[PDB]
Amino acid sequence: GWHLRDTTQVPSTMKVMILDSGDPNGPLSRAVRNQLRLNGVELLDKETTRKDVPSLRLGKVSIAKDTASVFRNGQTAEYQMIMTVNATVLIPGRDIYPISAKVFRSFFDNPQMALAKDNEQDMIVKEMYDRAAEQLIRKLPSIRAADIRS
Amino acid sequence: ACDPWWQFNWCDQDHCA
Amino acid sequence: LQLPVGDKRRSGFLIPNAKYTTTNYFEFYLPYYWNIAPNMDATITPHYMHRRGNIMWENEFRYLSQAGAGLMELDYLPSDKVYEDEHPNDDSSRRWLFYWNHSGVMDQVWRFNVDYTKVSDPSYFNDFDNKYGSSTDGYATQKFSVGYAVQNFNATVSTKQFQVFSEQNTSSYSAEPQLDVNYYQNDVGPFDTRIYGQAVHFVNTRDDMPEATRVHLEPTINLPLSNNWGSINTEAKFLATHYQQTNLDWYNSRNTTKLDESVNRVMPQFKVDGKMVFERDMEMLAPGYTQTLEPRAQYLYVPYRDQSDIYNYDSSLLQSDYSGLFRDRTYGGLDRIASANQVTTGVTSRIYDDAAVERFNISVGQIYYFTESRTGDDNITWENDDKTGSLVWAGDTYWRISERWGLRGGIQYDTRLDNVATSNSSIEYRRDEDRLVQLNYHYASPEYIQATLPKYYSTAEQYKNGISQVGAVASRPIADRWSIVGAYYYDTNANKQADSMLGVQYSSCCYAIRVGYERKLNGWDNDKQHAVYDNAIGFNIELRGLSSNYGLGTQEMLRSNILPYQNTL
Ligand SMILES: CCCCCCCCCCCCO[C@@H]1O[C@H](CO)[C@@H](O[C@H]2O[C@H](CO)[C@@H](O)[C@H](O)[C@H]2O)[C@H](O)[C@H]1O
Ligand SMILES: CCCCCCCCCCCCO[C@@H]1O[C@H](CO)[C@@H](O[C@H]2O[C@H](CO)[C@@H](O)[C@H](O)[C@H]2O)[C@H](O)[C@H]1O
Repeated sequence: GWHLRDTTQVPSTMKVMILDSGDPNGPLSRAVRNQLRLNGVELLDKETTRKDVPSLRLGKVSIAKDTASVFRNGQTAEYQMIMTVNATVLIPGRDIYPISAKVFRSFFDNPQMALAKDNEQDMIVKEMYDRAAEQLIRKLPSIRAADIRS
Repeated sequence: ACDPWWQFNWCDQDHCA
Repeated sequence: LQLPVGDKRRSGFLIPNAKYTTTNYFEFYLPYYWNIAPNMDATITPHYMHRRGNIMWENEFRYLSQAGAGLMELDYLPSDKVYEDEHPNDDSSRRWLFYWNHSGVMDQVWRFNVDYTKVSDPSYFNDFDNKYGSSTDGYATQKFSVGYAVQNFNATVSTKQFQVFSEQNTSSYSAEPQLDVNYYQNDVGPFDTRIYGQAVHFVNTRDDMPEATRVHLEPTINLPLSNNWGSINTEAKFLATHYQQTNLDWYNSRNTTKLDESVNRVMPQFKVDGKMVFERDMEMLAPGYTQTLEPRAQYLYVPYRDQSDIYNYDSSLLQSDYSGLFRDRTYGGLDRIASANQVTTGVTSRIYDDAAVERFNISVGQIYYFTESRTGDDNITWENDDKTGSLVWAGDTYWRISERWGLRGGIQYDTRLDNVATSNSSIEYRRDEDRLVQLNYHYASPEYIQATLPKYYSTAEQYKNGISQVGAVASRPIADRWSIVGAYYYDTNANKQADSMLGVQYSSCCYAIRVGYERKLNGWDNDKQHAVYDNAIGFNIELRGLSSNYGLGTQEMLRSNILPYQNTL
């Protein structure tokens, strides 16, 4: 009984939103803004006079690189990168709902090409934010459900 | 005069003909 | 001045802590905390080591300012009997470490980052405690970066250097400096446009290696279209690069292919990405559950440019997971840009419950190559000569079985390796931060190691067998005051232990006592061709009651080994 998705990824109650964060020019904010723009969401400033508009506040972002596996001499073989993003969605008058995103990536280490590896690491981070943003969007409908059963 | 400016084409470096 | 609290209390002597290791015998630390001012504190720790028969002075300095938060570390050991015995021909046996970590965003526009580590000798981290480094590190990183970022523009100037520890090829390239610029514009008719520029100077530690100056420009224009059920994005890009290469005499006298002092490389890129979403109600499993099926396709075309006259400074092969299948680059950096004529096809199935919460997802994808991907300098050692067809396959899965149970898995297969390239799996039960059990497995084939790593990796006994590592982590509290933590990481190829850790903490209202034991891989013996193990048993006491930290210390103990625990839900 498959059928094309007849509903928007972002709930219709969230087609107009306010994007708030302590790092408006950061990479996570840019990724979230791009993801929201791709979904047709209209973004307002924090100082807008319009009420009854839900707000999305981006919290702290944690990026951790650890050793996932080691060689026979104890040197790092694979590096595990974990990105944790916390955010809150304030529905005006109703409540606030916390959401989170966790992204895992792995890459092999090569000291002989350390500089190259560093660039690769940067690329991975640039991708991880994007993934995190997607995850946040995928949690928007659930909040809407939490708004109904309350 | 194609030495630098052929690079903007969509063909491979060992193509043409 | 007698036993203050090390967080923000008045300056004084903290509780001394002791340990016994196989590398230093008996060690004991006598720290003194100094609260210089608000947002400024320091810690001076005499660290007596008996096997080395001396005192290492550790100086920690934490600060917070409008430019951001920073931490400096300076460890100095004036003399070392063990190092002097191992290196009798040197003038001095002093060891030292300098570390600096700064991160800050000032005025929402300026970004300052410093990540600097410098050690006196490459064996520093195999002999001393791993707090800002690790014995598993292969090199020390030295990065500075200052950036200016506004909503539609950013420009970063950074310096990256590396101190390589392995005594096989200490030569490494550094970017002194690197300048990156991005500019965006989103309303050029229906199109979104952007430009990326870079200017880098590559310099090597060795004086006989080529030096380079590279300037790169990248204009990109894309057309996105979206529906309620599908989307398609068409992107057209130019890659322009200019190389000025010097110091080529030594390289050109040793290799049959010649590096050019001036190089121009321009190539177009065309990409088409498409996504569809289908939905169904899966009543057989449970009422109200929704299953989504998302096909994704991507055609990529980049012409071929012969790049054998450009030295490879900062381009490395990238792993191809499911997310990396749709990547438009084969290598990092810009020295090597592979020609592409390919289509990537993948599918993702998700299962959400009645509360619109995602409980399951599985992704599988592949890349089909119409023509061979080549850079003009192709030296990767594959297991066969396959060049076209379905060469790369990837799969991923995540299942939130219940509130406390979670399962994750990933696999990467390459037909050119005639074997699974990489794989990882994890199953975790976690009631809270104290009750948890986790089983994980990591695999990397020897073929993948031979393909993506230097030749002596495929030749050396300690690298060539790949990775087959199974790990078990557990933690349990007792009587609301005791915490027990254990970890065991075991290698199945050699049937030998890799890492092992135990930890017992007793927490009280005003104090906490922690005892930790660890046995870890710590080096390789080139004479007898076997691994070296290091054992460490230490005790520590901290003072409670001045803060709200009533935790049992489980999470802190979980992060005290060379293979630290990560929460996988
Ligand atoms: C698509 C769904 C999402 C991904 C789901 C799968 C994820 C979990 C699978 C990873 C765990 C098992 O990982 C699997 O380990 C086995 C056993 O070591 C490896 O298998 C290996 O066996 C022995 C090891 O000496 C070799 O002789 C053999 O050639 C090699 O294949 C596989 O290459 C790896 O895939
Ligand atoms: C789930 C958490 C589990 C926590 C439990 C792990 C903590 C216990 C650490 C292991 C005990 C210490 O024991 C230490 O390892 C083993 C004994 O097993 C001995 O050494 C052994 O290692 C290898 C592989 O492990 C054995 O195959 C071999 O027979 C022997 O060499 C060491 O000489 C001893 O010092």
